Amino acid sequence: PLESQYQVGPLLGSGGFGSVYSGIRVSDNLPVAIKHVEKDRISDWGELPNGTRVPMEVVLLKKVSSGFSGVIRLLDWFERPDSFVLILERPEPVQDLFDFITERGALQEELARSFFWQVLEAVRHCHNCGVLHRDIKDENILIDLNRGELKLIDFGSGALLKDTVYTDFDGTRVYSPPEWIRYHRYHGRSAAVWSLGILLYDMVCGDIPFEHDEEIIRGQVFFRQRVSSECQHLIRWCLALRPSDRPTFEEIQNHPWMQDVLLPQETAEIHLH
Ligand SMILES: Cc1n[nH]c2ccc(-c3cncc(OC[C@@H](N)Cc4c[nH]c5ccccc45)c3)cc12
Repeated sequence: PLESQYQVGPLLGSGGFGSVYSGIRVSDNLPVAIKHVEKDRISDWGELPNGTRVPMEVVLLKKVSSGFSGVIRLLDWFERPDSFVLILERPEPVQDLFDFITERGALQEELARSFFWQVLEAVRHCHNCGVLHRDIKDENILIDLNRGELKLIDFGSGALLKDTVYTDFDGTRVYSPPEWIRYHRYHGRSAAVWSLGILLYDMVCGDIPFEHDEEIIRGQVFFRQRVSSECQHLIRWCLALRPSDRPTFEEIQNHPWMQDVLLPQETAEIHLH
């Protein structure tokens, strides 16, 4: 009985991911998000440890959902005749990174450093749990405005982490690496790093660097806003045309621009409150 266990609120959004409603856990008034996904619209199917056919996101969220708060938590899930229903964490107040950047324009590098660091930690946590997100972008990052903490959402395009090639991609085109565009194949970590490069650019420039496939393939980064030489270098490094020329997570976090990051709470008090 999910209809009586959660008090359904307003529809927050809908699209290829399905339909996401605002919710309240009747048990303790905990703010939740209720996600509906039709079985026909499900591309990747997964298997629970107890052996049960289920949406891949459920499998992935289970592997990542622990104490760490850089990833959104799967609280529960139900199966309906023609759909699955996911119950998720909901911060409040909240705003995603896309709306935040849209509203504020390009971010100050101190703020972008904090946000980007937190994303890196979240992505690093996912890969540790054997999970690849495959659609890292502002729109899939929630900001806990009160705590200054960022959270990864939407693992519906994700996959089990592996060391061999991926030949399928269902993330956003303009966030996809040139090797996907050219060869329809990529590797997990190097492709994630590319999208992280796209993400960082968007934070400090207020917009995406590449619009068309030809721009992605060319890999020429033009900066439309004032950005420090350190940050430009890190961005151009993440956006190296050859995957093996891109930095590891460790190299990104050891980068000179990545130093002296603010704490999430400091971030909130300075940039959010
Ligand atoms: C608002 C919220 N709180 N917790 C969660 C968890 C998961 C989602 C979520 C799940 N699946 C897909 C999602 O899509 C995010 C974007 N790709 C699309 C989007 C843009 N604006 C909204 C508003 C509400 C839902 C989705 C989107 C998010 C949202 C929330």
